[PDB]
Amino acid sequence: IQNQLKKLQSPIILLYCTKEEATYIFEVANSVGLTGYGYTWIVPSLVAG
Amino acid sequence: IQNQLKKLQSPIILLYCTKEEATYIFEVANSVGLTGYGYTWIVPSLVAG
Repeated sequence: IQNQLKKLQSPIILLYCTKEEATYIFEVANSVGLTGYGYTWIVPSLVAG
Repeated sequence: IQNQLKKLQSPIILLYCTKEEATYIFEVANSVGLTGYGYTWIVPSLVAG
Protein backbone atom coordinates (compact mmCIF):
# COMPACT_ATOMS: atom_id res chain seq x y z
CA ILE A 1 0.00 0.00 0.00
CA GLN A 2 3.04 2.27 0.41
CA ASN A 3 3.66 1.58 -3.29
CA GLN A 4 -0.09 1.92 -3.95
CA LEU A 5 -0.22 5.48 -2.57
CA LYS A 6 0.13 6.64 -6.21
CA LYS A 7 -3.12 4.91 -7.23
CA LEU A 8 -5.16 6.18 -4.25
CA GLN A 9 -4.94 9.94 -4.98
CA SER A 10 -8.64 10.76 -5.24
CA PRO A 11 -10.80 13.45 -3.60
CA ILE A 12 -13.26 10.70 -2.59
CA ILE A 13 -12.41 6.98 -2.30
CA LEU A 14 -14.79 4.06 -1.83
CA LEU A 15 -13.76 1.52 0.81
CA TYR A 16 -15.33 -1.89 1.45
CA CYS A 17 -13.37 -4.12 3.84
CA THR A 18 -13.75 -5.98 7.13
CA LYS A 19 -14.00 -3.57 10.08
CA GLU A 20 -12.12 -6.06 12.26
CA GLU A 21 -9.27 -5.89 9.76
CA ALA A 22 -9.83 -2.19 9.13
CA THR A 23 -8.53 -1.01 12.51
CA TYR A 24 -5.20 -2.44 11.36
CA ILE A 25 -5.64 -1.47 7.70
CA PHE A 26 -6.56 2.18 8.32
CA GLU A 27 -3.56 2.73 10.59
CA VAL A 28 -1.45 1.06 7.90
CA ALA A 29 -2.89 3.49 5.33
CA ASN A 30 -2.24 6.40 7.71
CA SER A 31 1.40 5.30 7.93
CA VAL A 32 1.45 4.97 4.13
CA GLY A 33 0.88 8.71 3.82
CA LEU A 34 -2.89 8.76 3.40
CA THR A 35 -3.84 10.40 6.70
CA GLY A 36 -4.98 13.61 5.00
CA TYR A 37 -7.36 11.51 2.92
CA GLY A 38 -7.99 9.25 5.93
CA TYR A 39 -10.89 11.48 7.01
CA THR A 40 -12.43 11.25 3.50
CA TRP A 41 -13.26 7.53 3.39
CA ILE A 42 -16.64 5.88 2.87
CA VAL A 43 -18.22 2.98 4.71
CA PRO A 44 -21.81 1.94 5.16
CA SER A 45 -22.92 1.80 8.78
CA LEU A 46 -23.16 -1.99 8.48
CA VAL A 47 -19.53 -2.14 7.31
CA ALA A 48 -18.70 0.48 9.97
CA GLY A 49 -18.36 -0.42 13.64
CA ILE B 1 12.05 7.15 -0.21
CA GLN B 2 9.06 4.78 -0.42
CA ASN B 3 6.98 7.95 -0.79
CA GLN B 4 9.65 9.39 -3.13
CA LEU B 5 9.36 6.49 -5.60
CA LYS B 6 6.97 8.74 -7.58
CA LYS B 7 9.67 11.39 -8.11
CA LEU B 8 12.41 8.92 -9.13
CA GLN B 9 10.76 7.53 -12.29
CA SER B 10 13.43 8.39 -14.84
CA PRO B 11 15.21 6.31 -17.52
CA ILE B 12 18.54 7.61 -16.17
CA ILE B 13 19.08 9.03 -12.66
CA LEU B 14 22.15 10.83 -11.30
CA LEU B 15 23.32 9.70 -7.87
CA TYR B 16 25.94 11.38 -5.67
CA CYS B 17 26.14 10.01 -2.12
CA THR B 18 28.60 8.41 0.30
CA LYS B 19 29.50 4.87 -0.77
CA GLU B 20 29.75 3.83 2.88
CA GLU B 21 26.15 4.95 3.30
CA ALA B 22 25.20 3.73 -0.17
CA THR B 23 25.41 0.01 0.65
CA TYR B 24 22.53 0.71 3.04
CA ILE B 25 20.84 3.30 0.81
CA PHE B 26 20.82 1.20 -2.37
CA GLU B 27 19.28 -1.78 -0.59
CA VAL B 28 16.73 0.64 0.88
CA ALA B 29 15.96 1.88 -2.64
CA ASN B 30 15.71 -1.71 -3.87
CA SER B 31 13.14 -2.38 -1.14
CA VAL B 32 11.37 0.85 -2.12
CA GLY B 33 10.57 -0.65 -5.52
CA LEU B 34 13.46 0.76 -7.54
CA THR B 35 15.35 -2.48 -8.21
CA GLY B 36 14.51 -2.42 -11.93
CA TYR B 37 16.10 1.03 -12.09
CA GLY B 38 18.75 -0.07 -9.57
CA TYR B 39 20.98 -1.24 -12.42
CA THR B 40 20.63 2.16 -14.16
CA TRP B 41 22.37 4.38 -11.60
CA ILE B 42 25.39 6.63 -12.10
CA VAL B 43 28.45 7.08 -9.91
CA PRO B 44 31.93 8.29 -10.67
CA SER B 45 34.63 5.75 -9.89
CA LEU B 46 35.81 8.00 -7.05
CA VAL B 47 32.31 7.98 -5.55
CA ALA B 48 32.12 4.24 -6.36
CA GLY B 49 33.88 1.64 -4.24
